[PDB]
Amino acid sequence: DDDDKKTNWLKRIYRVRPCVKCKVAPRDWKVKNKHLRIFNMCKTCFNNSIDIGDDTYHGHVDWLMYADS
Amino acid sequence: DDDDKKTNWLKRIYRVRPCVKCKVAPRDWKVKNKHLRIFNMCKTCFNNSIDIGDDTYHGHVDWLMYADS
Ligand SMILES: Nc1ncnc2c1ncn2[C@@H]1O[C@H](COP(=O)(O)OP(=O)(O)OP(=O)(O)O)[C@@H](O)[C@H]1O
Ligand SMILES: Nc1ncnc2c1ncn2[C@@H]1O[C@H](COP(=O)(O)OP(=O)(O)OP(=O)(O)O)[C@@H](O)[C@H]1O
Ligand SMILES: [Cl-]
Ligand SMILES: [Zn+2]
Ligand SMILES: [Zn+2]
Repeated sequence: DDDDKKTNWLKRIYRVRPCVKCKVAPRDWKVKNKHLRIFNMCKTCFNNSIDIGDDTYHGHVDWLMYADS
Repeated sequence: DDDDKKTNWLKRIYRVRPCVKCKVAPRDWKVKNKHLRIFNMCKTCFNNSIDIGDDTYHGHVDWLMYADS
């Protein structure tokens, strides 16, 4: 089933690329109607970046949650 | 840059999962406005499936080509 190919992919994408900053915690993320937005950092590193004044790692990547658009 | 994260991902997704049927040739694919549709089979196995009467591997998965939706 094609939606499952998509879901296993998103499951893998999320598991193997941790927070770009601490390199260990997994990323923050939210559901965005029909997309999964994976943020670049976990919530702790993100809050921290604001406090330290660094916006270098700010961002996200959206993923369609279904096989067909 | 976030679009590059998306592009490298799509580049990897395409490289490491070959045709579901011959398991060696890479998949057929087309650009679909703002999505990349990766088909399940290469063109040769797909044409062949029609000739043999097998629709088991027919399908695709669409991928947003950008980081933001
Ligand atoms: N955990 C995080 N890691 C990296 N960047 C983040 C994280 N959380 C938010 N950002 C980024 O901070 C910038 C401003 O964040 P913002 O919360 O506006 O994103 P958003 O998903 O649009 O939320 P909202 O819809 O509430 O504005 C955006 O680029 C967002 O990608
Ligand atoms: N190379 C392929 N491997 C697997 N399935 C395919 C392949 N090519 C087409 N199909 C599938 O065959 C079914 C009918 O194909 P079709 O060509 O209608 O797809 P399509 O991208 O909608 O093309 P069109 O817009 O011309 O109809 C669809 O499920 C499509 O996913
Ligand atoms: Cl996607
Ligand atoms: Zn972190
Ligand atoms: Zn094949």
